[PDB]
Amino acid sequence: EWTVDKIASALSVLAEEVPQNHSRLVNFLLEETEKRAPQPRHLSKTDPFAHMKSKAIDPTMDVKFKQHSGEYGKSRNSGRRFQYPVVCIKPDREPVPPYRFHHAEIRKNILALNSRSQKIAKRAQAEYAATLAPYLEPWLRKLNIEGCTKSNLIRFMASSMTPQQKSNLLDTYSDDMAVRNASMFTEAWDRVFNDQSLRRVALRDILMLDKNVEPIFEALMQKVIDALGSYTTLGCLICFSHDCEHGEIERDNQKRCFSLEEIGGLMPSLRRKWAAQIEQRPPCRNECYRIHGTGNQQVPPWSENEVGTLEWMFATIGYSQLRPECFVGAILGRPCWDVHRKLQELDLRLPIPKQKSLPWYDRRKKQLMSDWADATITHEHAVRELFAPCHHDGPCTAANGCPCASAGTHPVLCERFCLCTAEECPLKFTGCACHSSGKTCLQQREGRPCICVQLNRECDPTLCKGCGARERADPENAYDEVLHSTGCQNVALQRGAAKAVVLGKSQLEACGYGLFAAEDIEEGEFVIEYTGELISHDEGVRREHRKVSYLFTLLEQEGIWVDAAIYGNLSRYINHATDGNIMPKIMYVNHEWRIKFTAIKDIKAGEELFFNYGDNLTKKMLPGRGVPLLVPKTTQPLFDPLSKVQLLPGQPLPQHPIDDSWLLLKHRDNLQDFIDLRPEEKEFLQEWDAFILRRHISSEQYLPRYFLRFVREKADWLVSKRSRGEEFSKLVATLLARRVLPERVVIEATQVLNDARGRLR
Amino acid sequence: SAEWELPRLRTSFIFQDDYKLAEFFDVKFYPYSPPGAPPVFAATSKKHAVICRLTQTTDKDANPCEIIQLIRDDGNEANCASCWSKDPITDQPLLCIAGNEGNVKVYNVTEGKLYRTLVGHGGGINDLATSPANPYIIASASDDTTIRIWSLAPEHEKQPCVCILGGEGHSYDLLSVAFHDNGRYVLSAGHDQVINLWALPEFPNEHMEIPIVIYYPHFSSSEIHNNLVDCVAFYGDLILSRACHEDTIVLWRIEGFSSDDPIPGPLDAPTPTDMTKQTRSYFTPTVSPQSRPAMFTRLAQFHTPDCGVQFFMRFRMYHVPGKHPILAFANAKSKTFFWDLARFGEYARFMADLKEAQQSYNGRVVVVDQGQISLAQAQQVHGPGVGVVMKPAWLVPKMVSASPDPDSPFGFSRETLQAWADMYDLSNPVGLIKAHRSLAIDGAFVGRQVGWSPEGEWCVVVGNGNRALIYQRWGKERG
Ligand SMILES: Nc1ncnc2c1ncn2[C@@H]1O[C@H](CSCC[C@H](N)C(=O)O)[C@@H](O)[C@H]1O
Ligand SMILES: [Zn+2]
Ligand SMILES: [Zn+2]
Ligand SMILES: [Zn+2]
Ligand SMILES: [Zn+2]
Ligand SMILES: [Zn+2]
Ligand SMILES: [Zn+2]
Ligand SMILES: [Zn+2]
Ligand SMILES: [Zn+2]
Repeated sequence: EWTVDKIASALSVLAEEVPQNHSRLVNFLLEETEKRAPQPRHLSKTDPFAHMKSKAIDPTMDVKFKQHSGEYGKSRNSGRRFQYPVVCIKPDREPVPPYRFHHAEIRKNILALNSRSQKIAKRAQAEYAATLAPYLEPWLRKLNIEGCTKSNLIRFMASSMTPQQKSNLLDTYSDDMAVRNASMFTEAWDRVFNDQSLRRVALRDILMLDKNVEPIFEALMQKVIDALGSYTTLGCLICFSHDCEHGEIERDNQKRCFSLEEIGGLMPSLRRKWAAQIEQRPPCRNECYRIHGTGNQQVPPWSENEVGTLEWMFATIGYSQLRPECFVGAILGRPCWDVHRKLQELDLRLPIPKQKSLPWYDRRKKQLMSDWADATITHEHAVRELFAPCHHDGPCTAANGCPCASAGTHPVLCERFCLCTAEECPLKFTGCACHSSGKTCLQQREGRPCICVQLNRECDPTLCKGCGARERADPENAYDEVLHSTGCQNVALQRGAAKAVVLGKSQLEACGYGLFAAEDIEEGEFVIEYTGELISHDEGVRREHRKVSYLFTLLEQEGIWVDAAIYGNLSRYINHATDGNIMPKIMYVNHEWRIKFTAIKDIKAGEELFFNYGDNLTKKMLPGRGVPLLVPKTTQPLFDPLSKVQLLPGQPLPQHPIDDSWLLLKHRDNLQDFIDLRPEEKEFLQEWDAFILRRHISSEQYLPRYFLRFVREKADWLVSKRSRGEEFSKLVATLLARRVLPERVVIEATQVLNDARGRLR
Repeated sequence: SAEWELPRLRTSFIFQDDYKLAEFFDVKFYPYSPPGAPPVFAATSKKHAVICRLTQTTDKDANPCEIIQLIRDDGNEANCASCWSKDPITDQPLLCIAGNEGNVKVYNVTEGKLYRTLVGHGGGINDLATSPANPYIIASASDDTTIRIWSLAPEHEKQPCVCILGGEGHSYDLLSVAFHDNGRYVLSAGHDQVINLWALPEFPNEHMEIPIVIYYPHFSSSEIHNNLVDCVAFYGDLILSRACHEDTIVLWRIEGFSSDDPIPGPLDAPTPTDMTKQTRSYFTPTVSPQSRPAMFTRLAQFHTPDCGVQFFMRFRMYHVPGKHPILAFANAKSKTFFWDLARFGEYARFMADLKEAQQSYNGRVVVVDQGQISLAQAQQVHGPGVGVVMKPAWLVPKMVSASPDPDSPFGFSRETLQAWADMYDLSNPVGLIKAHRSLAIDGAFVGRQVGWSPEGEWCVVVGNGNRALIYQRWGKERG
């Protein structure tokens, strides 16, 4: 009945629709625009220029006029020259110092990704594929050729893309094509639409962009591992967010997150909690199993996801002293005895080598000794390469291939995310011995030194007890002057809490901007942090090509840099001097490397801030730096960072809180662009991250408080949908496996969702 | 009756050389005069602002142009940008002027004094535009990469910067800023080859300590053109944009964009999450066969031949109620082009009627001009066998069939039809619309800007050598 010639003949007749429709569309869009022309507004009552007569004369300037007439051209006379008085107006203001881009403030360093004849052809072809794509199905119905359906044409195409991708397509599509007229149609489509000379398309190019093609490119524990997969893969060990500023960006913009899958996934961490629980040797208000046993009535039939919830909660709560019955109950909305019976039916079942102490470090007395600075690189950040923390069964030795011990020229102390414990491992960091009725962790008066100060690290809110870092590294106590008068003193970055500073024109000849003190700063006080985009050496090179540079070397050997070109803080304006009044230092801050500025002299309000940029500037191979408030009185003009309004002394100092929603949104969209995640997954991950990124968590010490704020705030939202509570329990399981969530917090989360559901009922 | 009348060269003037390369970079007519008031315009050279008034005359030998003011920027900068504003107290005309040192000088043109200076930009300003919704709102596009929204209202006197369109919108110098008639949407473009659509928030009637910072455009693309974009404008909700080395003004549209829909918030904007993608949009429609729907559509291409490698060359549409839409543009080889957009649809209705009559009457079609006699009268002359189609009088001769031979009584030649399709056919998005009127100039002239009088009877083109060409339609000259 059909042949290539006849389909090709038919397609040429149908293709005439395309220029017909385009003309109807364009004309329609133009007619609509004319009819909808704007009516002129804000017209004056009187002609404002009415009294102004010609300024001509037979400080002045000349104008020669010519008059024309006719179809072609045409000068009438030769022209007529005239003199006109000139009104000289001089501007009453100097422009502000120059810059490029809008300089936006960031609370902490953010992660940046890496940044012609073919371009034109591809674009011409893409635009053409876009216009023809909506005509394929209408044309296929009009033609009504047996077996010529879009699905069969895609089927034909997959029966030349990568071998794997052809199989993924064939998987969901099958080989049910016969009568494979899909051949004769393809041949005819390419003769008509793929003529070489532009704009052109092969049927495959249209098919490849189709919504159903383009995206298609022991036992209990295996279930639980797969179930918690997204949380272990993306959930951050530092800040607890699923799209954050932690992790590595590969040469292609693929990201290796700093997650549980960095620390060998779920199981090593889980096994260790179970072991810890064994060594360790209030009923719910939803028909508790502790009072109602197992029931005797009949329940609705449980779903796969419902048994899954009971499975991952059972596993992650482990050998506890907190029971899954209550929590799962409050998650699903089924009574407590109901899940206790399901658990009885399912019959679910759960699955120190003496090391020689180091002569350079004592973790018991919490101190360094006998030429420790030649035995380690823990404090030497500039020479430190970043590797994943410990995740091995044996001791932390070179012989056992421990990265902490063997990866560097010298060993490094085992940090909090290393799976080894303080008892089994001599390399483990344990914290501060430091305790005083006054100031400690300096910078130290009373007793032995501060091991943290020594190791170029800020104190750990969890490890540094009687410091009291716990309450001083809490951002909620940032402005508690009374609290900070007492011990530690080594939590500046965690506080932040920067000294009042003001932007202005630098005193340095033709330098542009400078940063000025807006408060008296004493010697050794924390001034400000250097924030920016975290970029690689290579990415930095690309930015240096396409006079003024904002790069700062963070981890030299590792090849990490901080670029404050667009994103950073006022510290980007601090100019160079061989002998400045401040100094940068690279600090280890809860598995983050951050730059802090410390005053090395007493600085007075109005005095400009200066520092030494280092090796890589004569105004007294990547080029970059390295190691009741009022507006002050100054010889230099000062400005608001955002508005650039010139400031005047004595005025209340501009102090604008950072709005990071623009940044929160980019993390929302980054998860929205993941194919590997289900929409039910993205709905929750985005909800949790939007919340947890706002709290800028660096230590697990504050997570239980924010977790509880999240339950209390989102309780109605969580109980209003089956997938939301399901996802939340996945998170809670992952966090319990890590030992990040105290039992009591989960017990309290049970009661929050239980009264939520009760109220909504 | 002469709604189809297109402009003709009436006057031309060379202003004294004031930069020693002297050129008029801008021309803008004052838009707040009462209806009937003589039009007043301002031509901005590198150092001066030449305020003219145009008066219709009966004498072909009389001069319609009178320079009612000539201001000189006595700063150390060179200017290229202008827009008109109003004093929010006295309703007196203000002329904003911007240049290479990054400031906006607002002049009290009637009193010959400086109103104020707007400081804040960190580079030279290439373009200025006033909000059609608020005469006190001004947008400035700069080398610093940002757009600054300023308010001349008394409320904002202390801090005039109401908004900064910054963040991740642009990476190089901006050459164009354009406002939507609703005053809520802004188009920006430049050297980075990106056209961005930004949605402005509502500005409080009170003091703003800091501007509202916008970080992401609601639509962003580098795919409409293949070079630096130096002119961008809205035509309703449609976009008109021009790029260097293309010899065209592209008419195109953002899929899913409508100003009838509620304005989206800042957090509704797409963010660059995938570095590969060169087009991103909040407006993108749900229904399409594509997994990644076409986010824009190329509609037509106005052919502006011989522009060369020149940039900072801008067009202008005359878009007013009860008058035809006229697009005017001047190239780099002494030529001024005009398109009467109202011709497209008339030609379109004509061609459809002609194809229909050709099919229904087996080619027996007689065409009669709309300038007498009547459709019913013509049918009465040729009888039932022949079909009659009415032609617009301006459509002069030389899947629609041409006459079999020259002496055939039905249809037109291929030459006639190809001439009409060159100028009026809109069926090909990558076609080339031939100007409806091309007026030559003497001798060498590169056009920088085009401006239309409120009543559309005057069209002023300004450019190199400090030259101004004045074109007029609906003249009163008694020859
Ligand atoms: N001691 C010095 N000598 C010369 N230039 C200096 C300097 N200290 C800082 N700079 C200038 O400041 C740049 C670093 S960025 C510092 C902020 C800058 N003044 C601004 O206006 O944005 C350098 O690339 C250089 O141009
Ligand atoms: Zn993180
Ligand atoms: Zn219970
Ligand atoms: Zn180890
Ligand atoms: Zn370790
Ligand atoms: Zn260890
Ligand atoms: Zn200490
Ligand atoms: Zn400590
Ligand atoms: Zn401490």
